[PDB]
Amino acid sequence: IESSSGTILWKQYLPNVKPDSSFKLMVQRTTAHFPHPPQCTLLVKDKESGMSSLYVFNPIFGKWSQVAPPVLKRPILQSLLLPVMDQDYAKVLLLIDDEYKVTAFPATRNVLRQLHELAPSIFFYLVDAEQGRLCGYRLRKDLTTELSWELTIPPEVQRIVKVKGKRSSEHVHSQGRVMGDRSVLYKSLNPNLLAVVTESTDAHHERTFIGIFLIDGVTGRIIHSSVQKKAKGPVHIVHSENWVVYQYWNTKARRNEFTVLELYEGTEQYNATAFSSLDRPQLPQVLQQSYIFPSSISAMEATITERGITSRHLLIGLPSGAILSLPKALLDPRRPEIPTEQSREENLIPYSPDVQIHAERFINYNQTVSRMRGIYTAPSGLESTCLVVAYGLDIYQ
Amino acid sequence: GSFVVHDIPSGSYVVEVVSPAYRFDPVRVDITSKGKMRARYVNYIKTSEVVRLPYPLQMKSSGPPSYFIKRESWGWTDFLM
Amino acid sequence: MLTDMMKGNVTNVLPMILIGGWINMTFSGFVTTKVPFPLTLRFKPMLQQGIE
Amino acid sequence: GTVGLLLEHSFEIDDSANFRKRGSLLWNQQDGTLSLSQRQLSEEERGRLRDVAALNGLYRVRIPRRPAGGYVSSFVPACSLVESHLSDQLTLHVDVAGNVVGVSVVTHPGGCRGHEVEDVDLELFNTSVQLQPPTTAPGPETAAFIERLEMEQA
Amino acid sequence: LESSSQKFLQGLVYLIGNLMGLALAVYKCQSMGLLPTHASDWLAFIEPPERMEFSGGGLLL
Ligand SMILES: *[C@@H]1O[C@H](CO)[C@@H](O[C@@H]2O[C@H](CO)[C@@H](O)[C@H](O)[C@H]2NC(C)=O)[C@H](O)[C@H]1NC(C)=O
Ligand SMILES: *[C@@H]1O[C@H](CO)[C@@H](O[C@@H]2O[C@H](CO)[C@@H](O)[C@H](O)[C@H]2NC(C)=O)[C@H](O)[C@H]1NC(C)=O
Repeated sequence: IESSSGTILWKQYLPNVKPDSSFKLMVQRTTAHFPHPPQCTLLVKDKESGMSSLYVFNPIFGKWSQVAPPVLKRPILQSLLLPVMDQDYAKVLLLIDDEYKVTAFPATRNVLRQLHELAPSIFFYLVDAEQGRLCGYRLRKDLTTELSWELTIPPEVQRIVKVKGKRSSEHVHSQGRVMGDRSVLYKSLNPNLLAVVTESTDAHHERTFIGIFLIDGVTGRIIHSSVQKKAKGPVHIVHSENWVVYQYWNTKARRNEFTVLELYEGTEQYNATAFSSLDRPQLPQVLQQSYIFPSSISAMEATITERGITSRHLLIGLPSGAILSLPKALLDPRRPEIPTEQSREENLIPYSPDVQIHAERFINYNQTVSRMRGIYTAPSGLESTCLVVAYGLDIYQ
Repeated sequence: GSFVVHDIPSGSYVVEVVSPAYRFDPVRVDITSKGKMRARYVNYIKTSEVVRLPYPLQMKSSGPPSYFIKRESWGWTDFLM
Repeated sequence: MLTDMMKGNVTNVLPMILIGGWINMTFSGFVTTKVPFPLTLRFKPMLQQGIE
Repeated sequence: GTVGLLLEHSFEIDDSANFRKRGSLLWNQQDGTLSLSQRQLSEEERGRLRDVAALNGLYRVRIPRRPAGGYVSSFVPACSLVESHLSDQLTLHVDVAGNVVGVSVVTHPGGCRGHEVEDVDLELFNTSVQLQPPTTAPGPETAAFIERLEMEQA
Repeated sequence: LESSSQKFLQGLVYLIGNLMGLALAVYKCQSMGLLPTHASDWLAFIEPPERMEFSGGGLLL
């Protein structure tokens, strides 16, 4: 679908796809390589059988590319889009099968050599929600995985419901933030930080709880292990450069609540040349604050710009169909409960537990998107415009 | 113009008439297990308060909403100071 | 004579500042050019008027 | 009262899994304190850790899920373990229901700077063991807001 | 003011006077902060650190 006029340019059909199959779309090669065609890969997996297949197509013309995808004999579990590229500027894609072997694509000689030289720096994490298990596997030289780390959230009291990790295609402009005082506070930009959110299997209105763990993706260290009491799902979490924001229901007072977790390091950065998840002995400090949202929610996703210069906004998807553009600066956890000279220097609004849903903030005016399912945000060009596609029953751009 | 919602268990629920043409103020409704049930104005802060509103909800609209924001269009008198 | 000389002395700078104010209103909200040297952050409130 | 949890370590040239018993953790649920009682390294273990450090291998820790129903494990750069004079901290994270969730091991200081280390250094285990229960997140603050707005109105 | 050789010394005194003004300028900086001496003014100069360990995946497909 052309993003400007909304017309349809090409349609294709995948024969024999079950309704409950799980998909995963990856842009393997963009259009900045004119001598080579753009190429995308779609990964389907029938739930009943378990067999998964890969369909590779040109995303511009819609015809299947002549590059034959490999026949995935074993059922697969997870996929990775490594930033390393082949000679034809195709991003390497990795699949982990059921026998925990690794299949590459395009898996040419150059790709195999490149990822064999870079093997020990590639980690998979598989979150088995049925058993409440999390595993993290290395990548050996000969394309095999070993049990690097393993955690178990007991399913008898907690089931994993969301594993939202930070988007790979984003950049952070300001590593730190000005605190006033002529000093700087450094954000804890960890690129391998999961945000696994679990619900309490106890459905009683008074004993239910919702846990959020900021599990690292490489070393398995639990950065944060928050557990909110007297709360019930569904929970909608967005994970961004530094912060995480997860909306939930509060059973005790019957009101939807936000809870912003901001990760901050010390006044001086531990290391600036490079970041390694194996070399972070200082647990980042966590700043939390809970706000009241006066309505329900259906989908969230932060607005993303190419260089991250533009401020961040959350696209709250209300049941009414509107798309509220809540400024992230409002959800700062450092907003003091009593204003001080430091806050005035930093221009921090005093803490207000109520978040307004003023109708002038909606990014759509009356094109309500009934039964909203998700919000996709694309960086686009420029620096102030982020493309928004709210998909559900209706589809709006 | 009236409305009826069925299959409601006992508790507290915020009722809102969503309509893109004209907004409607939400109203909280507390229904008990015995059967008596009441309406009031929602207040997510200090929820213990009670501001009774008649049960046959007369949720009169407040005109069309204000999704749009008018252009600035500053004048020379604005440039003066 | 005092009023005339004061007005003449005033008209050497004040028109420039009034033109600057008119330009600031008329062309508010843009990013026009990049100054090729790294100015200090404390100079932000006056270089970037009209930008959030 | 007190429950004992096994704790194994592993480090090899091929970076495979050869977990061997290292220490017992006495987690007393009443007062919420955890103490470890490990045996010091031997000559062959010290040598093996030396080659693992040379090849930039990994030092993996693993504990049983229950006091053989499963295991929870993690790893740390073993060369960073030897370049920190065997000074490390393992934190045991559990959940609200008092079930073992995970073990996280990290050295002090982290990373590596090419510091050559003599054998005599590796005869002590400077391990700081902590237990981290889930920290309750704060709810929204309403009393302060209502009192402040009442003062504003008056 | 070159009536004699003392002009040279007078010049130094003049420089001293200028130095006095320069000293006041420093005070003005202390009264305004318009000088790139703190680390905060260096914030825009910090390039983002490169990622060393790559980790992807998520819920079971
Ligand atoms: C920051 O982390 C890196 C990675 O652990 C440390 O190691 C440096 O890594 C770079 C990139 O490969 C090399 O060029 C350097 O030679 C490495 N340094 C050493 C001493 O081996 C790096 O030292 C860390 N920075 C600081 C200041 O500790
Ligand atoms: C044993 O490990 C502890 C860490 O648990 C070390 O304590 C640290 O010591 C350094 C300086 O020696 C301080 O900068 C850190 O703040 C300390 N950490 C904590 C948590 O207090 C201790 O030094 C180690 N002992 C030896 C002999 O190496």
